This record gives sequence, structure tokens and C-alpha cells, in this order.
Amino acid sequence: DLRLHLLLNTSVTCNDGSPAGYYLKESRGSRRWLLFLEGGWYCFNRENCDSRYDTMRRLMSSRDWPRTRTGTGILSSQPEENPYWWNANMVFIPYCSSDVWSGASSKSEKNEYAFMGALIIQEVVRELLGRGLSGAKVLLLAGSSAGGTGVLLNVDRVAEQLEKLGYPAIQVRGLADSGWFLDNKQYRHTDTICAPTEAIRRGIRYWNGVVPERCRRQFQEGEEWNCFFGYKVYPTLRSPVFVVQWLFDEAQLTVDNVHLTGQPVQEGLRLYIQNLGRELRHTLKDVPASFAPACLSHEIIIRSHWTDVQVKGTSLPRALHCWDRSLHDPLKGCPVHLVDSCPWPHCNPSCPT
Ligand SMILES: *[C@@H]1O[C@H](CO)[C@@H](O)[C@H](O)[C@H]1NC(C)=O
Ligand SMILES: Cn1c(=O)c2c(ncn2C)n(C)c1=O
Repeated sequence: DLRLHLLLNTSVTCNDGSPAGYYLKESRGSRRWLLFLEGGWYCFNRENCDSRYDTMRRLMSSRDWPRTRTGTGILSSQPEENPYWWNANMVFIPYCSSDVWSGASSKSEKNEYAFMGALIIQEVVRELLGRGLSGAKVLLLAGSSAGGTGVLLNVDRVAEQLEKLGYPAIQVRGLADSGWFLDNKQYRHTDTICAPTEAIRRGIRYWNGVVPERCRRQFQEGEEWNCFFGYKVYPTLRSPVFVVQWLFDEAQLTVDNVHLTGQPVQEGLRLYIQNLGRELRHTLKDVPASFAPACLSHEIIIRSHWTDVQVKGTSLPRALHCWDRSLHDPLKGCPVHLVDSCPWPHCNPSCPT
């Protein structure tokens, strides 16, 4: 079990002004720290944030959080479940800012909600430095879905923060799971139910959203939404980032207005889906540390059966171990770049059921 700690700095809040926090399981033996960013979409105006507050309140408030969470997949302390980092210090940072971890805005007389995702990550790192992180060799900032995008937006700021606090020895790395989206044409055009590009454009203004400096400098004022797209922000990052991305991500297909029912798929949708997989594969061509199976799924790294999926006979835990070896100073039978070439969901027999 990971134990809840609410942030001692109560100016750093969830959407409703309740304190943000983190779940921690310390490993006294280990100088490895895994900080996992939870996902769960976002909200980008008063009306859709109000709806989220009614039926997804745990993603907007700490008021109802449990005292403990069970570490699963990459957050498991059991080697059987987590061959990769079972002995690491484990941190789960709940997503309660609805801002893809980009926000730097307090609740005030002008703001119904606080969007403090970027500041929550900063505050968790600062408070952990007094709990053993000061002795770390490696800090892996990991995350799934909106948390995966959060890794891309925040990994270099965590590295900068530790450099400026006088910990240049701590190696900051990123693991972005199911956070690598395409600003592609929808299969069918569609209110909130608004394509990611426009929703993110509006979100940044609403959240006072912040993006990595080099990406911000490239795209400039009014175009920072570009930095929420992996293939655009990744090349601007200095920190090593491992990209885990299903070629047919369910969240990508949802925003593209693709709904597979069981009826025969006709030529138009077949070509659309094959084109999406090919586009995803293209964006990963020059990403040296990547795991991209040809599956229709969403998230993997905190799922208990994350060990089961393979690309070219290599599991994700093995790929991550090979990545660790690669960052000592290519390795025989220890690959780090694993992208499926087969063009249809579940052409990989190891895809989740
Ligand atoms: C508390 O958090 C706020 C907002 O991130 C920050 O400006 C302030 O410096 C923090 N104070 C302390 C004591 O950490
Ligand atoms: C750009 N983008 C998306 O496209 C997206 C998303 N979550 C789901 N989608 C589909 N997030 C967090 C995101 O930043």
C-alpha cells in the first residue's frame, strides 16, 4: 500500500481548493524514485468543469480520497508484478487539477476552480526532498493518458527545479504512457463532446496553462496548444523520455469520432484506422526509447497484467530495463525501440483482451 500525504503547502490545491497530495511507499534500500501522474481527461470551461465536479469529484477534490492506494503494475513492490522497478520508492500523484498537469492558477474571486497541475508536481518534488528524494540517483516521472501528456509537459521543469535546488546528481527521466496524441482530421465531424486542438486552446487560457520553455519559444503566444502534442513537444525536451503508445489508442479514436461496434468495417473506416496507425508509427520513427503495440487499448503501466504485452518478443518491463542499461553510458538482445509494423488492431497476438 502507498500512504496518502496531503501537501503541507495548502496554497497548492485540487480544483475545489482542497489540498492536493501524493501517495508514498518508501524503499529504504533504493535511490530510485518513481513519481506517477494519474490521468482522466480534463475540463476547459465552467459548464464542463461543473459537470465533472458532479460525477468525477475525486478528479477535482481530495475531500473523499482514501488514506491508502494499492501499488499496481509499475507501482507494485512485487518482482512478479513489476520486473522493472519493484524495489523503487513509489509515488502516486492523484490528478485533481483537470488541466493535463499544465495549470498555474489559484481559486479566487475571479476563478471558480484552481488549475494547479504544474505547481502540484513542483510541490510534491519539494516535499519529497525531505523524505529521501534528496538521496536519489534517478527520478522517473511516469504517467498514463492525461498523466502521460503531463510527463511531456513537466519532465524538463522537474529537472530544472532539482538543478536550481542544488541536486544536479539526480537524473530526471520521463515515462509517457498513452499521452502521445495526433492533431489529425476526425473520421466524422462533431458543444463539449470539441476536438483536442480547440479544447486545449481554450483550456490553456482557462487554466493559465504552462508548457515547456523551448516548445513555448518555438510556437509562441496563442499557439502553446501545440506543446500538448507529443510529436511536437518531444523534440524540444532535454530529459530522456520513454514513450509507451498503443498505435490505436481508444482516447485518440474517441476524439476522432471512431466507434467500432462489431459490424463489418467498410473501406472508408478501414483506410482511416490503417492511416492512423501509420501516422502514429511515423511520429515514433526517431523516438529511440518507445513501445508501440498494434492494439486498440488505453493505458498500460499501472495495470497488473502490464507484463503480458510484447512487441517483437520483448515485454514493456524488459524494454524499460534495456532503457535503464542504455542510460548507463545498442545492446545485444535488449532493445529500447519497439514499434509494431502490422497495420490493424490486435495484429499483435499479445494485445490486452
Ligand atoms: C506554496 O505554494 C505556492 C504556489 O505554488 C508558492 O508560491 C509558495 O512559494 C509556496 N510556499 C511554500 C512555503 O512552500
Ligand atoms: C492533446 N490531448 C489529447 O488529444 C487527448 C488528451 N486526452 C485525450 N486526448 C484524446 N490529452 C490529455 C491531450 O493533451
